[PDB]
Amino acid sequence: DKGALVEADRVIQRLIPLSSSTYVQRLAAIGALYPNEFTENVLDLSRLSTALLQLSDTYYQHANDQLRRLYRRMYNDSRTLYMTQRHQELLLAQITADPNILLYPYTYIFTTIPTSMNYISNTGQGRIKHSLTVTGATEHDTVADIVLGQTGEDVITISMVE
Amino acid sequence: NIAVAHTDHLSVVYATMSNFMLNFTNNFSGNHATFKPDQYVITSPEGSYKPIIERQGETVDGLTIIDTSIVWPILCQCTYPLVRQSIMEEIVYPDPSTTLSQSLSVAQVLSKLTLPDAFINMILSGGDSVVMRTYQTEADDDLDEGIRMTTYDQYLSHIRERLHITNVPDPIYITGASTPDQIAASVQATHVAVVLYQSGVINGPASTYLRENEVLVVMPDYYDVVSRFANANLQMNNNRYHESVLEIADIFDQADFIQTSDAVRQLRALMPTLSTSQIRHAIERIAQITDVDSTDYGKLTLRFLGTLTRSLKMQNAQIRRIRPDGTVLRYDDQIDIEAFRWSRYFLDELQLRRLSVGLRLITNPRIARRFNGVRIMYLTDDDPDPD
Amino acid sequence: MLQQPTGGYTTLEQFAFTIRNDGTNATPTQFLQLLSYEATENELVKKTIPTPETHLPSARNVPGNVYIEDAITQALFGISAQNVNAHGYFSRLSALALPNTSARLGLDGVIYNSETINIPFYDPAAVANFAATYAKLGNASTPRYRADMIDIYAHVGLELAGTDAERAAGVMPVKRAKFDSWEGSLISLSRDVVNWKILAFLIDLCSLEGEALRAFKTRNRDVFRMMLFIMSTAVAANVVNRKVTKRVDRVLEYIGVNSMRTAGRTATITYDLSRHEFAAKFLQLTFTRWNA
Amino acid sequence: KRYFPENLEQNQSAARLVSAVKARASEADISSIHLAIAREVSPMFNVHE
Amino acid sequence: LAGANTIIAIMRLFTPQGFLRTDDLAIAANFPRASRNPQTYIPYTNQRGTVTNEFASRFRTIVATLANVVNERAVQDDMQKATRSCTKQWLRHLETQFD
Repeated sequence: DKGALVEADRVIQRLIPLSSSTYVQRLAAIGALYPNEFTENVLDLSRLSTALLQLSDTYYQHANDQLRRLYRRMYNDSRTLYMTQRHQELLLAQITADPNILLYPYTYIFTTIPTSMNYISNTGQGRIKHSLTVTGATEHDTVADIVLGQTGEDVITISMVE
Repeated sequence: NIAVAHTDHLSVVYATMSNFMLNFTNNFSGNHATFKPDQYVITSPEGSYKPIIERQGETVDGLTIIDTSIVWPILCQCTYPLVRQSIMEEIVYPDPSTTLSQSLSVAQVLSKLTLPDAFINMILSGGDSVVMRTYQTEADDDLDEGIRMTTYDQYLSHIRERLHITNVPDPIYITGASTPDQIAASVQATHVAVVLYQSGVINGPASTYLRENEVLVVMPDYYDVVSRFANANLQMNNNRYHESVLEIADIFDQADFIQTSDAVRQLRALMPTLSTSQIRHAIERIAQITDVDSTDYGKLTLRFLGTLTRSLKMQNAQIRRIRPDGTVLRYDDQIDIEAFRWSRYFLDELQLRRLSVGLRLITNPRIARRFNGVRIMYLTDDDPDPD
Repeated sequence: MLQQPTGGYTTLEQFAFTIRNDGTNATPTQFLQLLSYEATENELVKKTIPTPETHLPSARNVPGNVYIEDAITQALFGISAQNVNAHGYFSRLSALALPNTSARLGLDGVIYNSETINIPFYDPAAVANFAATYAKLGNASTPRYRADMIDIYAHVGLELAGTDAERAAGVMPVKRAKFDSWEGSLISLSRDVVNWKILAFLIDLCSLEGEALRAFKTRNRDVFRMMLFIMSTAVAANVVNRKVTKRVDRVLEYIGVNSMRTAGRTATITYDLSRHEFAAKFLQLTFTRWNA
Repeated sequence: KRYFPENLEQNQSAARLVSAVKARASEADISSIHLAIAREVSPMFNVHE
Repeated sequence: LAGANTIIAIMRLFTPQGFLRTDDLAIAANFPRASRNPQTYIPYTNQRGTVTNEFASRFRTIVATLANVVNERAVQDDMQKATRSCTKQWLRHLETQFD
């Protein structure tokens, strides 16, 4: 998408669940939506699945109803390979170059890319120091009090004086 | 010494036996750390599921107790034909016909064995029923007319497990904000005119929908039913309803799940009220009528299988995996085999095909020579006619 | 020889296609009016159907008169057909493919190796145009020539369920068919269709051209759609009934989606894998001819 | 008696269960049973324990 | 109760499956009767359906609940693990005997 030349073996590096559990289907669904914002940070691969599962659980949890239905469509047609138009233009290119080539046949081109918010996803170490802005686009009206649970001294100690 | 006999000869014996007809399960993946057997069960919505594999205490004449010590003779005191030192004994390749024919004999003994029970269950497959109040919401409603409803406990006892068998999304809770259109989408998703009540109060159009479309509301209780509806007519009343039975056949209508032929319907309508002992007596009678002496191998197998107690409740039974956690999983394409999705009453395909013709015979008017009712009247019988 | 009319052979009353319905011989079109649809969130997008292979499988040296119509209809519609590619007699259509062959395709649906007395048959030219495509049923199972059995069903749905707008778009929601039904409806529909003299339909589909072919394609669209309906019920993932106030609505979900099921069921006919390969090939050829 | 499913009584790992049930399951007597049924309807004057 | 739902749920297994009959025939006969509105709880009504017996179905749900209660029961000794598995079978037997 950044326009760089890429030497990768195949235009899409995602797997297609030919036969899978429900969780694999939801993973494959959220993998074609490309929710993540670009990041240069190191990630912990060991828990990657969990992250991608949690991301999925949130993505569907607060997407607009049409995006929700789109996610559901992908989730049900897990055998189909969803992809952006430009991906398919790349496949057409490589087919016209080498007609004998075998590509996964069951594909669906997105006529329009989803407009979902990009998700920050730095799963590496370090706390975030948010600078809360005074105002934003969202308007609130009688929001319920958000109780904060007690935390252990193991997580955070509170000395009197820096 | 024995290694060549194992790796090079016995291995092929294993590879053949794995292909024998009745060796039907997957036994071991070769990885001890992770392997567990898939655990199917036969599962009645009525009775308890019966796992195919369990510690049921049947030693099978001591076969289930494993002596490991057997390895000692296999190593230190057994001969093998591959281990010659060299006589060169010729390898034996056993006739397929023997194991094949005994496998077939077993299979045919089994189908013939289950047949009468499968038949009676196919007939009574629609016969389970929930209690159903029908509140009247109009000035001139007949007792059958109104808003059908049932207790949630009935829904658990009968409707829910069958919905799990039919593999459809659970029926929507209705909150009184619900449109008749939402209700319609639910019913058309579950193929069953059922919705669960949640919070008051159901609105006018939704109630007219439930009435006109005979949707069955599932109330948690009947504590104050009329409070739950916004009855503009005020024709509804807590004391005005008709309690009545609702057959499952009158809810569900799946072709290989719940027999709902009007033939079978009227045939059941002819039946006297039935206990489980009555049904069992029927199966035993049919079996007594249609028992035929088996090939001698089959008699040996039935003798080996022990008494045919058949405690399992086979009504509407399906084959489903359970979680090791104990919950019964819905049938899943991409894991369970297609044969398992519907038991088809545990009848053969041809038997169903014939069964349809038979139903055409059984409801033929010419056969229907059992007559109901007589008119006592004192009259001269000049020129008699039977008719 | 029965000469083909200026219209198709289907214009002749001898080849009326009708399904029994409400105690009458209903035309298929007036059955399809009973059909109704419930869109799901899911979508069918029709892809281009790959061009059928040029290769006509060689007719084997077969002494006998093959009953081709029976084989084809039973493969597409038969309640009990199985292993339809093992016997391999569809290749026989290729015998009719030759110019000036001694073979005749009888109205019986049999493939006589020689013209024989008191057996009426289709005009050999039209049959040649027909066989030149449909002999390729004879390689429905050979691996190099197997049709896609997944994507093609989209077209089925489009030609069946599709509204004129959805058909122009080339995409439609995956729908779920439904109609008020008598007991054993789909089985009876399938048997009423297996009795059809569909060779008339295919012969006219392959032989006609220009205005005649177009008029054929409109006059016979509902016939084709009935065949598509039987076929789709054979591949529908499930087929439920619904109570609807002392009426029963048969419902097959879903149109245009081959579930690849091979387990039998009482409700409808079932495709074994071979029947799937055959139906896939048939739909490839027939949809190819249907668009031109 | 029909207290146990087939095989379970002779089962060695069932032994604690079988002992528990047998500890609960009193022998049938017409008198105690008829009494149990009858006292459902009979008036109570001394409170039962 | 907010945190003891399993206790309340198990307790609901004890709710009676009958109905409260009015003693009509006695009132017609002017039989002695200390209550001003004589009544009596019949333990179970006769089966109104042709196959389902509501009593037996209720016992099915009870035994199912008790079985999942036993299944969820943590046990220390191996022998307890065994009795835990056997108790479920015995429960299944009770269910058929009741039916």
